[PDB]
Amino acid sequence: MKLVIEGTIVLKTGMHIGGSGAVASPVVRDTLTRLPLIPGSSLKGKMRYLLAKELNNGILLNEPNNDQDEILRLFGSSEKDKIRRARLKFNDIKLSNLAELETFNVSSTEVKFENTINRKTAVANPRQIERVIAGSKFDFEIFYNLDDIKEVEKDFENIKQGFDLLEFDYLGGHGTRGSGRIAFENLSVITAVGNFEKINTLNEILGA
Amino acid sequence: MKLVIEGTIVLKTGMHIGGSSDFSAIGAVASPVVRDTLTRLPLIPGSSLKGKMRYLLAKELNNGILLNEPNNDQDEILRLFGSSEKDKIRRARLKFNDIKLSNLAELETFNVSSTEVKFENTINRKTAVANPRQIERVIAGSKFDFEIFYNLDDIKEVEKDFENIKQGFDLLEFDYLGGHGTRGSGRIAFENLSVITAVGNFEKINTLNEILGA
Amino acid sequence: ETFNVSSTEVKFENTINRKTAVANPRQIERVIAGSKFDFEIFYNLDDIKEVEKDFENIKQGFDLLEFDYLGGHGTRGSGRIAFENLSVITAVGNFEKINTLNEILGA
Amino acid sequence: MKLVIEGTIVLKTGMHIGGSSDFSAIGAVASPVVRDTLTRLPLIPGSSLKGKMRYLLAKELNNGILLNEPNNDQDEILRLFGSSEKDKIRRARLKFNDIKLSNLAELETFNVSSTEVKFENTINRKTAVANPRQIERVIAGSKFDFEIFYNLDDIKEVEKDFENIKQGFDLLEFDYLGGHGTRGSGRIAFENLSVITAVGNFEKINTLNEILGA
RNA sequence: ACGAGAACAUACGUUCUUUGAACCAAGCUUCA
Repeated sequence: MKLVIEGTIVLKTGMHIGGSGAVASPVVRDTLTRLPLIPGSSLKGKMRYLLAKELNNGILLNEPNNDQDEILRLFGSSEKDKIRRARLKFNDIKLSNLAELETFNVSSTEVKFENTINRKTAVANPRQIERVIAGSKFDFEIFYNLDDIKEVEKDFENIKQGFDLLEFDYLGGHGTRGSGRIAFENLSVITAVGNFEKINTLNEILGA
Repeated sequence: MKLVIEGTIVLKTGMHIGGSSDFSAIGAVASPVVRDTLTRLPLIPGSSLKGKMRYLLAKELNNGILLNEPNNDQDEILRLFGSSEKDKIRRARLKFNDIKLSNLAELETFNVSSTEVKFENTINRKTAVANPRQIERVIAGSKFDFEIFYNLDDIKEVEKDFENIKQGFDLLEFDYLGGHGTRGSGRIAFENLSVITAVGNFEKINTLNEILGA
Repeated sequence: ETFNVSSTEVKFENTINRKTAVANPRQIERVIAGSKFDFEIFYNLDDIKEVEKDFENIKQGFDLLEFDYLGGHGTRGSGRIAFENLSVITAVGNFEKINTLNEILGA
Repeated sequence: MKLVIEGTIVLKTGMHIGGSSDFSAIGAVASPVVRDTLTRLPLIPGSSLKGKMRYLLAKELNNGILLNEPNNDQDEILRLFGSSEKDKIRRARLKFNDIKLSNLAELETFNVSSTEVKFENTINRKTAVANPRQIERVIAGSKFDFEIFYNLDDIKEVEKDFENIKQGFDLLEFDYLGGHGTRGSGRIAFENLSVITAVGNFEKINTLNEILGA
């Protein structure tokens, strides 16, 4: 049995994922439709970092293969014997609200100008940062496959923990300097094929 | 008498199947996708699609787990994908073909290449430095027109076999096809799923084409 | 050789164990797609009352093979062929109805 | 878990910050203020607040002048605002956010525009002809809420960390925040410096709320 | 009236499992 967890990532401040024309530091985008994109690798990595740091005694210093059983069963592993298949399955997230952004007569991304005033020179050496704008939304869905009936409650508690841990941190790029602040909303879980018995408890421990 | 199931595998996110470290001096890009050797198109092998469908179907007929050898699968899985035992050896009713990229003209219409490169980190929690890694992927929205040959040898099993085939396609709808799929890539979807007959019309083809096109 | 490509390739396949989630690769030489093989098959005509049914069976074998593979790991991708330019010419002995075989095989 | 620093920065002098020379329409405004792009209202960047904040702490700890790059500042600043060494990178703990305007309605009650333009004349050499020019500031008295996030990674350092955050804010009321501030712009003042946490009430909130309420 | 007739080197097998493009950086300097 498999479950799908669907929500929205709304950008409270600007965001800037990725890099590598005649301009400095572009964002990583969709390659066909040129939409700004959250890579699912970046969302999975930041969620894994925050959830592994909170599901621990404070801080997190070891390799991702050496995490707790909840983290390793939620995000996968690669060992010579203790290899596990991940239960979460993240996806690349394209920009959903181009209609909402295009209503306000603003581009989906914009260029941020900022200096580095050297102290002994007091001269600007300016640089351009492309940022997808604030108020942008990103509809995601993560596929959760159910293997243990007695562990789906703890797995979903950890998933909600990772969500509201990411609500108090940023998502990629120059984050401490203004960028990256996100927030999660419209969080729900649905079943892929054939209804789970305990779906209401998951919608109420994930809808809070 | 033999049936053909034709459809399209559309890439919802990027898809990274395959790779040979090519001898040509390509430069400072690593980890390419498997390509067609003559027409220079990225390719979905039939072996990869067959293996992922077989794993998801053998996993789905479950209650318990899936941990066995492929030859000790469920008998419906052995009659769909074949088995090679010493005595209980069954011919595979399915024949997969290598799928190459179809809508190259439409990717050229939007003036963009057929495969792209995604830059990807791994920050080590000791040192907090990033080591960038180039992973060549196929652009999402690319379409891969496949055809699988179904040879029918028992009328009393074909409806259950196509029920299981549609279930395997549905299990691929909520999983990924090849490569770094847990990190975003690999997500596919099946479109235009239809069945046609090779030669000589099957009489009850409508129930197969309506439980495959559901 | 116009495309600066070899006559043959190599194809990589893994095998994911379901118990232990680990892949062991293997390699297969394949002759690449877009390769063409000009063939000629010789038929000797013992009896004219059976030649049309024989050629009907030969074309049946050819398109039956066109919906199957030709050797090797054909269930897992490879092997798919397509016969083209199928034509019949008589070698020795003038055969009075040769165009009917040329159309039952060339259809 | 984490504890945030809610607050409100207000302007006692018309503040100038940011800039662009756009292709579409310059208009009768030279060097405009940086503004938020969707909500179209002005914005203190978190980058600007971090840069001026760090420059003032650099004026505070090693006093007077420094003539030094900001990757080799004092070690508390390397822990707080972040640093990138050769391979042994010492990470940040202090995350700023793009500060945008909150009190739109109480300026709309008095029919006052959110931003301010002034006609800054310039008298040249003894020929003595005015050289008029227009700069765009934001009106003094406008309020700006901020929510600085603070990861707790040392229990026995958050005392000194919040005391030097208050020392930096205390050094920032006696300074401008960016722009043409040297000739009468940019002067700020802090108010309503309330601290709340994400969950719980651990790593005691009372001492930090008192040392930011001082 | 060919050391020859008959005979698919064929069957089962995911190039797959790990990982944030991060960190360092007042659009500022002289303008009645």
